[PDB]
Amino acid sequence: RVKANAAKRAEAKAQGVAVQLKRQPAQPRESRIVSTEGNVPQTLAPVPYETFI
Amino acid sequence: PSRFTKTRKHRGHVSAGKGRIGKHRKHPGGRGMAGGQHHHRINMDKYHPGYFGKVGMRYFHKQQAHFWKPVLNLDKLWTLIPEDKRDQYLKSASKETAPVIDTLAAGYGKILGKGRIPNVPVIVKARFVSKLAEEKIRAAGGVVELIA
Amino acid sequence: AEQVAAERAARKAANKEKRAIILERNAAYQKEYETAERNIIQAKRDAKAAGSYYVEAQHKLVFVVRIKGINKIPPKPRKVLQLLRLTRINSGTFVKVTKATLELLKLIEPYVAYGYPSYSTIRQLVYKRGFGKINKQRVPLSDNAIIEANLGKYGILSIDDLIHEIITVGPHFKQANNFLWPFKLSNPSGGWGVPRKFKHFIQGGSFGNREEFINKLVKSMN
Amino acid sequence: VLKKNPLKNKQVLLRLNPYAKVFAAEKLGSKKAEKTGTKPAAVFTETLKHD
Amino acid sequence: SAQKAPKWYPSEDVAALKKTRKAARPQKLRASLVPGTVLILLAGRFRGKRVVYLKHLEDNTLLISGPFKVNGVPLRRVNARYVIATSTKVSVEGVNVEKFNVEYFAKEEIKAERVEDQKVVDKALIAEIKKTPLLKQYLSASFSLKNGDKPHMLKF
Amino acid sequence: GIDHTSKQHKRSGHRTAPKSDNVYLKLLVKLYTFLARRTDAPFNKVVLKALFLSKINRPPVSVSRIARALKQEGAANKTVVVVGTVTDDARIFEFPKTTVAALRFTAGARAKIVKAGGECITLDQLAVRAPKGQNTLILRGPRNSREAVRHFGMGPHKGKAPRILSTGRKFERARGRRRSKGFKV
RNA sequence: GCCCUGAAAAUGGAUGGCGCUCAAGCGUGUUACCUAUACUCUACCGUCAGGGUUGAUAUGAUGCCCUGACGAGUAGGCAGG
RNA sequence: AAAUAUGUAAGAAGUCCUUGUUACUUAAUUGAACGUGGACAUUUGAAUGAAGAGCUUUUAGUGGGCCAUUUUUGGUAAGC
RNA sequence: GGAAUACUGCCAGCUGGGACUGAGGACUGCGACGUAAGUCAAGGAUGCUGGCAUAAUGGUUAUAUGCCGCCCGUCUUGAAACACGGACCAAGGAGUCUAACGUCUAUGCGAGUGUUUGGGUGUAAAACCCAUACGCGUAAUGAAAGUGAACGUAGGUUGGGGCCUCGCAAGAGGUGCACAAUCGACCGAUCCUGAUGUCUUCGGAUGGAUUUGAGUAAGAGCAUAGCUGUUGGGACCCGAAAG
RNA sequence: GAAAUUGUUGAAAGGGAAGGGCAUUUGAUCAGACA
Ligand SMILES: [Mg+2]
Ligand SMILES: [Mg+2]
Ligand SMILES: [Mg+2]
Ligand SMILES: [Mg+2]
Ligand SMILES: [Mg+2]
Ligand SMILES: [Mg+2]
Ligand SMILES: [Mg+2]
Ligand SMILES: [Mg+2]
Ligand SMILES: [Mg+2]
Ligand SMILES: [Mg+2]
Ligand SMILES: [Mg+2]
Ligand SMILES: [Mg+2]
Ligand SMILES: [Mg+2]
Ligand SMILES: [Mg+2]
Ligand SMILES: [Mg+2]
Ligand SMILES: [Mg+2]
Ligand SMILES: [Mg+2]
Ligand SMILES: [Mg+2]
Ligand SMILES: [Mg+2]
Ligand SMILES: [Mg+2]
Ligand SMILES: [Mg+2]
Ligand SMILES: [Mg+2]
Ligand SMILES: [Mg+2]
Ligand SMILES: [Mg+2]
Ligand SMILES: [Mg+2]
Ligand SMILES: [Mg+2]
Ligand SMILES: [Mg+2]
Ligand SMILES: [Mg+2]
Ligand SMILES: [Mg+2]
Ligand SMILES: [Mg+2]
Ligand SMILES: [Mg+2]
Ligand SMILES: [Mg+2]
Ligand SMILES: [Mg+2]
Ligand SMILES: [Mg+2]
Ligand SMILES: [Mg+2]
Ligand SMILES: [Mg+2]
Ligand SMILES: [Mg+2]
Ligand SMILES: [Mg+2]
Ligand SMILES: [Mg+2]
Ligand SMILES: [Mg+2]
Ligand SMILES: [Mg+2]
Ligand SMILES: [Mg+2]
Ligand SMILES: [Mg+2]
Ligand SMILES: [Mg+2]
Ligand SMILES: [Mg+2]
Ligand SMILES: [Mg+2]
Ligand SMILES: [Mg+2]
Ligand SMILES: [Mg+2]
Ligand SMILES: [Mg+2]
Ligand SMILES: [Mg+2]
Ligand SMILES: [Mg+2]
Ligand SMILES: [Mg+2]
Ligand SMILES: [Mg+2]
Ligand SMILES: [Mg+2]
Ligand SMILES: [Mg+2]
Ligand SMILES: [Mg+2]
Ligand SMILES: [Mg+2]
Ligand SMILES: [Mg+2]
Ligand SMILES: [Mg+2]
Ligand SMILES: [Mg+2]
Ligand SMILES: [Mg+2]
Ligand SMILES: [Mg+2]
Ligand SMILES: [Mg+2]
Ligand SMILES: [Mg+2]
Ligand SMILES: [Mg+2]
Ligand SMILES: [Mg+2]
Ligand SMILES: [Mg+2]
Ligand SMILES: [Mg+2]
Ligand SMILES: [Mg+2]
Ligand SMILES: [Mg+2]
Ligand SMILES: [Mg+2]
Repeated sequence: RVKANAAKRAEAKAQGVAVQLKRQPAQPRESRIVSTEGNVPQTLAPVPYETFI
Repeated sequence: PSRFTKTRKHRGHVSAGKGRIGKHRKHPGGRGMAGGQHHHRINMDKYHPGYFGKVGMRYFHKQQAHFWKPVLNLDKLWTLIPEDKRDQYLKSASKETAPVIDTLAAGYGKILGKGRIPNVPVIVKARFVSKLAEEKIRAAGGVVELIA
Repeated sequence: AEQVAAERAARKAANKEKRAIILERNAAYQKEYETAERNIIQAKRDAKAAGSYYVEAQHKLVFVVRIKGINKIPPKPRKVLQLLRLTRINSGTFVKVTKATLELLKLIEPYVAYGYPSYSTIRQLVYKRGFGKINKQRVPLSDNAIIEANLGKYGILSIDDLIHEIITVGPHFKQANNFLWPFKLSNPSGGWGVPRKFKHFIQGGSFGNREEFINKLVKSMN
Repeated sequence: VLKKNPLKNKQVLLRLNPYAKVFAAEKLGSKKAEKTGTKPAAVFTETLKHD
Repeated sequence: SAQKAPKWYPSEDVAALKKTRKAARPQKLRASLVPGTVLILLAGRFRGKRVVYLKHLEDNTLLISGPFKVNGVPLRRVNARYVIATSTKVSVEGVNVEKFNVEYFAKEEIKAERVEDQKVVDKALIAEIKKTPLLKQYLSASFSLKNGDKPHMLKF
Repeated sequence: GIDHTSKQHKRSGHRTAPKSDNVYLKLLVKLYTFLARRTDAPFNKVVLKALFLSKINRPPVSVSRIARALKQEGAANKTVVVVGTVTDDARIFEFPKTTVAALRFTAGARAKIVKAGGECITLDQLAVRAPKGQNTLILRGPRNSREAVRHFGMGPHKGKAPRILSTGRKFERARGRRRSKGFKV
């Protein structure tokens, strides 16, 4: 990570900064739009008691 | 004085600061140096290694005096001349007329070499010297004169 | 010696100058907030229109209230409650949600109530029970100069600036949020709504993530 | 020497936050949102009332 | 000495008061209190007496009268919180009242003017009362709570 | 309740006055807390505290330890300050001029310093000549040269010297101190 | 599922007692309400901490002044009285 | 082959360039260890917290314990 | 097709009833309202009115009433215990003094320190003065005979308050006592090496070694006094069977 | 000339102990402050 951190620091500086190279935790998810096309929702229900044996 | 003392402060409490359970009793671990090799050994080794057993030769009827021989280091040495006179000898450091210091007269038995005297010449009268003390004393143009 | 008015001149004009900056800044935020809400609303509406589902971003900010007293508490959750600054019953703090704090929240679910706070309740938390930490010494917010003196360095030179850094989880949420002494809340005024507090919200108890239902609780407590 | 709640106490309400005056002037707390009439795709309704 | 002697005494200088911020503003009365309105007195010398309300004096009190010739109560001050305001009104539009204020009752038997003022105010009121049957009788009978009466229910 | 994270009602641990009853000490302290409250010079803050220190925490500084310090590069014209007493040392023969400000100078110490045409100054005189401690070199003495600390940390393999009254062969030098007698330490 | 049988011990006797039967019982749901030395705000005591203040010509510089937080306790320690 | 528990790491005591010292070590100025000189500052290297952190001396009482959830041995069992 | 309503949420929308508090004591802040003059609810209550001026309010006390409240002391895991002591009251009644000590602190002096065995002197067990010794300290290490502390600016490295220099500042560099860590040098012991030499077996220079010391490396001690702690003493007080 | 303990006088309470806590009624008693 060090050896890499040096690089993107060079790649920034030389260019004209804006780096940000601390690690960060998993962030929560952003919004998103899920389409229904090819994928209408399947409705499930709970299933009755049964024995097999 | 009694007035500043914790026992004035313990008045009214039951156990005088000695505890209710353990109590204050006469001689719990035994008296004095009891227990040394048994229930007090951990304390004795640690804090007092060396304590039990013997080393070395007995000497019957030893007379300290026989071995009286105080040390003085070059360190000092010029201290054995009073200051008024000291400066007179420090400057005009020479043969022909160099100070005689009688280190036995001052009550020393051996001259040792802790460190650095000025280049001034001294005539040093003593019973014993350490090889270094003499070397150093000489490199300033002095001598040791062995007395008794 | 002038100063009489002569340096009361600088001061009053400069103070006047600041309220101006605060005035336009608070106008900005209110536009920022209300188009922020409207967009999400038209998001959902557009997505239905297209035959689709707009799934909101997951919440980035939670607000945690310690619901449990100080006795008989296992070590691991005890430490976490300390680090989240919840060391007495009914006090609360804000928390930026990342994987590394989720797991904190998880370890303390039986002792806390938390959820996603609305603008209204972050605003009324801070206007009412908001206190800075200043050379320790818990100091009430009450004047904007108190804020600018300790958070100015980060932009943030007023009370609604503070709120804004909180609710939008800004680049300086850590300094901003730590600045706020943990909030000391009362017991809920109309009560807890449940017979027994110490089971999960989902089982008719009070502890855990109750999501947006936190606003009703915290308002009743504030 | 006495913490005064804004929220109740217009004096310090306005001392903190000067937007309060125009906020209330223009009502703003009761903003009328633009009436728009977009309608949901059949798909959405169908699966809403699906068993 | 018997006792020693402190090494520090309080100064005996008394501080000025801080500059307090407490404007007196006018007491606005509850809507039911409108001159011409009949009041039930709830306490006092004339407790239970039904009486006509005339003016809101500068010390917040209410100027009322019996009228004296009806029920025995004179032009008089009464406190607005020891009064039940009924819903029945006599018009009070020919009753002078300008004269009557706090100093008029500066404590300082009965002065000929009070005696006289009482009659000038009452003849006008009596003129108006006659316009509604039984009102005089109403005004001359005391109010009292009867078995079963529940003030928090009753309309007055 | 509060789940306290740290001891309550804890005193800071630091002296705040000296334990001494000496008026003149208390006067110097009157002086230096003033200087410390009103000058933002760090020298004054350091000096204030040293005035509070107990005798152990202010070992004597010898006049030869002073001569050394003046041998630092660029330090010869500095005025050395010692918040304690200053002692003499016949082990140095040639002692420089300078100005030493201290709490006490032994007879032989002020002699040596004065014989070289230097100057002994009290701390208040120092205050007046240097309200911000300008051009000043503070020296402290050896604290851990004390005989007491010889014995701190006594225990196996620690090498720290017995609390012992008589010494000689035959005092605490056998079982436990040599390989041939039980074991060694 | 509830109820009933299966169900035997010693002074008279215990859903805490009275008593209760579409309960004042059992299962479940919804409101309201009562009240801890706990929580919120405030005053006052003390403890710890951080500030301010030698400028005389009046009285405590270990003083005075501002501010914040905190307070269970046997054995035991220390402190001020 | 889990879950819970558990070792280490997340930088200035860091990273890179140049090339000095030795009796060690290499076929070898090869290496190894310690260095000189030079280049890059706080998004300098995750989170949260921090009524600060480190350190020294000395000394009291104590050294019969018992209980609850969970794991769990002996015992038919036990308020064992 | 077009509305209404419920539900949930928001308003820096308005407004009524009730309760508790009113700390502070000139001014000083941040504001609000006004064209202004001024005003204000803006860094902690004022205005107006009445009653009494006294046992009225308040304190104390006895009793009554609501609710609550088991004998203390002790040892104990656990005591109100069907564990022990204690009928009652006065008065007595238990960590002390001494020898020698550890740590801490105050004070005097400081490479020293300590007048009080003794002498001198006296307003006579005091106070005042003092010569020679002695004790501890200023050297260590060896069983001992013995030997005995600078390669060097009394060393290098890293951190280091403070000071110094530059800079408006932030910062940069210089110096760095104490203290800490680390690598060396010095003295003794142990082991090895064994020069110039010699009453030919004495002598032991010199350079070394995963060895070793309560050491050196520009001294810190000595004395008096106090709290706490240590050992010997009847040893906090009272108690055997015994010898 | 204390206390334990006792006689008389005066006042009060007392349905198988007494004594105690928070609060107020009632009786008795009393300081202060008003001007
Ligand atoms: Mg003693
Ligand atoms: Mg005494
Ligand atoms: Mg005492
Ligand atoms: Mg005590
Ligand atoms: Mg105590
Ligand atoms: Mg006591
Ligand atoms: Mg105790
Ligand atoms: Mg004790
Ligand atoms: Mg006992
Ligand atoms: Mg022995
Ligand atoms: Mg020496
Ligand atoms: Mg539980
Ligand atoms: Mg957080
Ligand atoms: Mg409510
Ligand atoms: Mg309600
Ligand atoms: Mg309620
Ligand atoms: Mg329940
Ligand atoms: Mg509330
Ligand atoms: Mg349907
Ligand atoms: Mg005003
Ligand atoms: Mg009004
Ligand atoms: Mg009539
Ligand atoms: Mg030494
Ligand atoms: Mg039953
Ligand atoms: Mg029941
Ligand atoms: Mg039920
Ligand atoms: Mg109901
Ligand atoms: Mg309370
Ligand atoms: Mg409080
Ligand atoms: Mg306590
Ligand atoms: Mg772990
Ligand atoms: Mg761990
Ligand atoms: Mg923090
Ligand atoms: Mg801090
Ligand atoms: Mg201990
Ligand atoms: Mg112990
Ligand atoms: Mg022990
Ligand atoms: Mg035991
Ligand atoms: Mg438990
Ligand atoms: Mg007041
Ligand atoms: Mg006041
Ligand atoms: Mg009276
Ligand atoms: Mg009366
Ligand atoms: Mg009586
Ligand atoms: Mg009871
Ligand atoms: Mg017992
Ligand atoms: Mg038992
Ligand atoms: Mg008991
Ligand atoms: Mg029993
Ligand atoms: Mg017994
Ligand atoms: Mg008995
Ligand atoms: Mg007695
Ligand atoms: Mg004399
Ligand atoms: Mg005599
Ligand atoms: Mg003689
Ligand atoms: Mg020897
Ligand atoms: Mg030999
Ligand atoms: Mg090195
Ligand atoms: Mg530097
Ligand atoms: Mg350097
Ligand atoms: Mg050696
Ligand atoms: Mg050896
Ligand atoms: Mg020794
Ligand atoms: Mg020694
Ligand atoms: Mg003893
Ligand atoms: Mg016997
Ligand atoms: Mg016998
Ligand atoms: Mg025998
Ligand atoms: Mg008699
Ligand atoms: Mg009583
Ligand atoms: Mg009472």
